[PDB]
Amino acid sequence: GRGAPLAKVVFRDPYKYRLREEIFIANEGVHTGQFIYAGKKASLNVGNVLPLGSVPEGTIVSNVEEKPGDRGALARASGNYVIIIGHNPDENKTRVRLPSGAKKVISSDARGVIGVIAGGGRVDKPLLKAGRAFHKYRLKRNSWPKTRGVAMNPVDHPHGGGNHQHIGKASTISRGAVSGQKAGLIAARRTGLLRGSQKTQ
Amino acid sequence: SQVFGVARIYASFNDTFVHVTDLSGKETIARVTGGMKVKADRDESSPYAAMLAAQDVAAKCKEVGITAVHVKIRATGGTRTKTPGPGGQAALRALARSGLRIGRIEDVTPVPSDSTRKKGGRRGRRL
Amino acid sequence: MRAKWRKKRTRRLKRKRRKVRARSK
Amino acid sequence: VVDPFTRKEWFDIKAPSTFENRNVGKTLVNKSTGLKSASDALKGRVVEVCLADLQGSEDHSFRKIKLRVDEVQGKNLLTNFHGMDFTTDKLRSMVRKWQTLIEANVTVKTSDDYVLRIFAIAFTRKQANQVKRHSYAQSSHIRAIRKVISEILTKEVQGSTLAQLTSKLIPEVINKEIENATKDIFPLQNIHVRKVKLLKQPKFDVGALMALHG
Amino acid sequence: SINQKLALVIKSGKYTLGYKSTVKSLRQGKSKLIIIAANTPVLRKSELEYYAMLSKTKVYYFQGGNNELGTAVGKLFRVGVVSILEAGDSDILTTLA
Amino acid sequence: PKKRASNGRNKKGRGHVKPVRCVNCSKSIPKDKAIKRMAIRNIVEAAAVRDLSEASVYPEYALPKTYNKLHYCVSCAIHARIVRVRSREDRKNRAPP
Amino acid sequence: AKRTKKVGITGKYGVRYGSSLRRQVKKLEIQQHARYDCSFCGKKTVKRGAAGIWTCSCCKKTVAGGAYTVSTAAAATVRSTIRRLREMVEA
RNA sequence: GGUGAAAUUCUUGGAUUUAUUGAAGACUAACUACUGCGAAAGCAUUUGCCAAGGACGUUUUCAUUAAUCAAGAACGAAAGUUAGGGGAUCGAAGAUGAUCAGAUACCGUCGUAGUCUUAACCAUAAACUAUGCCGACUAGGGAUCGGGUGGUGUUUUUUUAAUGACCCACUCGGCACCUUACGAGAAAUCAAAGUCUUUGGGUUCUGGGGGGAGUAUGGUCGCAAGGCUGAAACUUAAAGGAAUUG
Ligand SMILES: [Mg+2]
Ligand SMILES: [Mg+2]
Ligand SMILES: [Mg+2]
Ligand SMILES: [Mg+2]
Ligand SMILES: [Mg+2]
Ligand SMILES: [Mg+2]
Ligand SMILES: [Mg+2]
Ligand SMILES: [Mg+2]
Ligand SMILES: [Mg+2]
Ligand SMILES: [Mg+2]
Ligand SMILES: [Mg+2]
Ligand SMILES: [Mg+2]
Ligand SMILES: [Mg+2]
Ligand SMILES: [Mg+2]
Ligand SMILES: [Mg+2]
Ligand SMILES: [Mg+2]
Ligand SMILES: [Mg+2]
Ligand SMILES: [Mg+2]
Ligand SMILES: [Mg+2]
Ligand SMILES: [Mg+2]
Ligand SMILES: [Mg+2]
Ligand SMILES: [Mg+2]
Ligand SMILES: [Mg+2]
Ligand SMILES: [Zn+2]
Ligand SMILES: [Zn+2]
Repeated sequence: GRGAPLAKVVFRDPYKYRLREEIFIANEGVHTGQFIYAGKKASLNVGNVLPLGSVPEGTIVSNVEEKPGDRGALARASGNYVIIIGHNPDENKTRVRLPSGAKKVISSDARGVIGVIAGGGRVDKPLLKAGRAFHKYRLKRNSWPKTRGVAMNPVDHPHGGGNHQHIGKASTISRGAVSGQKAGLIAARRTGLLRGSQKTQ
Repeated sequence: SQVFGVARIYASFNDTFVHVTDLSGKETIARVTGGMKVKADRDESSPYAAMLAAQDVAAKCKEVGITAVHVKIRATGGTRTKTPGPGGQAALRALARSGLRIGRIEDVTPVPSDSTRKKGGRRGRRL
Repeated sequence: MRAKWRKKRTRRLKRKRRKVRARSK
Repeated sequence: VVDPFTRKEWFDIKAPSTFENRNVGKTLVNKSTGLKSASDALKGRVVEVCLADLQGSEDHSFRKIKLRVDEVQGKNLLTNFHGMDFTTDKLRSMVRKWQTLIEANVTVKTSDDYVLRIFAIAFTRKQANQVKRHSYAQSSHIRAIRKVISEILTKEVQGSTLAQLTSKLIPEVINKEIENATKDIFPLQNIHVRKVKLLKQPKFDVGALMALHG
Repeated sequence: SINQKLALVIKSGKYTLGYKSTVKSLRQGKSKLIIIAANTPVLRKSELEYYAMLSKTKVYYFQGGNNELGTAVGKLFRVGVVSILEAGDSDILTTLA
Repeated sequence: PKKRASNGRNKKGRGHVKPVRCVNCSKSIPKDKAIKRMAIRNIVEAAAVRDLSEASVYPEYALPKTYNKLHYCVSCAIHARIVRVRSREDRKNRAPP
Repeated sequence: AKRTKKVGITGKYGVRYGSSLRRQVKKLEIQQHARYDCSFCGKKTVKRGAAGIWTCSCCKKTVAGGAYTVSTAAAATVRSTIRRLREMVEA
């Protein structure tokens, strides 16, 4: 139920004689046998893990931390990555752009892994039949298929009932709504078909 | 003898700028435009106004400190009409005659290695 | 009429007959 | 009821070494207050005086010079090198029809690791007796001259800093060596270094700066 | 070129192709050059290199892959190493390489 | 019929030359058919030259022109600038003044 | 002896789902089943097995890849971009 | 700000202007020309790489291997279509400001698709020189582009050369211009559109009064838009071309 493959990477325990194996999301191009380096003072190659402070701008990294140590939070879905778009060294913040478009700033100590996450392209190919979605959500969570609330009776849902199917009122629901009410377009600040280049500036 | 500011006279059509700055540029001093010293829109570039504005500007230049100044006259340009406007002439004219000093003046009309498609489309602004 | 606006006249004209015939294939 | 004229702290601009008048100009600031000070915020601006105005002689009216403010010490702010340009009028005059143009450039690092790009311009010339009304080099000609200009420009930079390069460009020696190696290929006229830009400086280092001063 | 050189060697000299049989050649100190394909794994690379230094034999690090090495010696298969046994008229042994 | 050997204007061994934009209406028009004119004129003007040198520093200074190539579109070239319209013979004549 | 005219592998779906989708699947499907050149051992023996996973028959290395193709447009451009940036920090 | 003049529009959010950096994508100004190259579309920053090519030189090689071509095929501006990416600019659509009797426009603002690129399509332009290709012959001139041969030419100085650039005569092969008329033509004009009632070097292709109409129909190609092939009935005395006078 994950898009991108994992990568099992074993390390020596600096303190005990033993191998300690970690689980990574595999960046594209990484491979069995490959040597992976992790540390401030380490080298800028696909597969390694370096603190956003130590890589030049335009570096491309995956599985990055929001706070240093949290062992990776941003950009883990197949195909996603982040780009360092600036640094402010007196404060050691570093500024990234996340897959969404949003640009956060985080500790230059927050770590990331050089590259992009693998199995990208996954969503370009049609699911084609209900069975393929079926097995898709089967290994995720019981969220499929989805009855339209407008096919329900009133007991069931804001949209239920009436002698033809129809929402009956604006399906744009305030943030200040209350559970039992938030179905539809929640807190929608605009609505309708999007025309013209999206792309945040 | 003097103290050296920078003139920078932007003379496009429908308006003329004059405003002196510190030789470095970061710090300005005084401005005023043709649209400032007459009222009728149509007459916002014309010399007789570019005078009356280059007049006010000559004042402040001395009513603060700057004795002298080299000019860098400029037109619209970019992907546009590269020619000096009507009232940059009147400016230069009526600012050497005012009471300041001139010396070493060039043109900073932006002229690209050409590109960025001109406005008006293939058939031009036709009428 | 301009030659080409007439070329465009009968382009349309054909699309319509092209349609109306399909109606009955 | 203010008029920022009653307030603006004032200042005078000095130039650096290899020139005529180190005294250059004056400037406006804004009183050095605790928090937001006349100091650190600006100063480091840059000024564009013609080096003829900066070297006396007038065989120099073109060739623009950019002086950036690097340091400051009470009513005295020194300036150093930041680049050179050309007067737009001189340029649009060397470029006459009926003759082949040639331009050439290279990015490069001096000693004091200031990195920069210098440009070169040159045009063909007719020679005294040339009947044909235009004179054009022959492309294979152009690549040659360009190459050499590049071999000659790369040498001169990475002599000790712009400091010597500054010293180098002002007498425009580079121009003649160009013409020197060149006339083995094809005539030519004008031949200048035209433009030079600055794009990478090393660390501040109050030392080397305060060696062009005293 | 270098291929051009190698070309000469093929159509006039003596050689051998492949990992086992250039070691026969290194052990018998019969090799004059061994040429090493880019993507040949380091272990093999490192091993030949050791073999070669013990036998005082220079080693060319052919910067193409073993697919194209095989084509450089004009075979429709692929070689990870070549051993020059004699350079027929080719100067590879005493040119740049 | 055909009313010019140059057809529009002056391309005989090509096929295509890039267009340029009219310095007036911004109309596109091939660079060869284009109608051009160097606009070299001082930075000053008529009487401004006298009240220049006076209030300037330096002796005499220099005086520079502006230099900007002008491209019209025929219609614009005709409507105002160089054009008149020439007789059937006076047409042929390409000598400028 | 040309068996189909344009469905190809996509003939398994017969008439269903609409040409336009059958088309798009057929693309990524071809991608997704092909034998690829192995960077490492030079034989063409890389086949898929679950999205992102590209492992070499003989020779036995596995590589993270795209979901239906070994190397992804971006993956590659990223590769070169890092390489560029890497080399910027030792010169 | 924008204009013939305005207005819609932007302005405590310091607009416009200035100044120091930075980003993105387009484009290649000036030099650019009666100048180059390509089968045609078309091609203008540097550098490396990659294979290609005409002209020229040639006391080299082969020896009729060639000319031109239904079918068939390669490329094919712009827009347009499919799937990514890109999306600075300009900007079909649309919405607006104005003008107007009206104004679905022209002018002004916003600006979707587009514009760029990859992988596939489409196959059309006044895709023009409105002018098939190969061969022969017929007439004057000065320029120029590329190659070449000649010269006790000019300039570069060093010590004189070597060179390089320039000069002059010739020669092939280019893009073109000029003057002619042997000649041609309905003329305009044309060194081919000439060497034709004194009508034959070879070869391909198209037209046969105007509309109807590139319409209908079939076939075929295309995702589509559309491409190619392509009639009739019926109507009609003209339509048309060059030149002249008004
Ligand atoms: Mg369920
Ligand atoms: Mg449902
Ligand atoms: Mg649903
Ligand atoms: Mg029900
Ligand atoms: Mg309810
Ligand atoms: Mg409700
Ligand atoms: Mg309901
Ligand atoms: Mg409904
Ligand atoms: Mg008009
Ligand atoms: Mg029906
Ligand atoms: Mg007529
Ligand atoms: Mg007419
Ligand atoms: Mg054409
Ligand atoms: Mg250019
Ligand atoms: Mg047939
Ligand atoms: Mg756009
Ligand atoms: Mg409209
Ligand atoms: Mg209206
Ligand atoms: Mg409309
Ligand atoms: Mg056609
Ligand atoms: Mg034409
Ligand atoms: Mg002749
Ligand atoms: Mg009919
Ligand atoms: Zn025009
Ligand atoms: Zn393998």
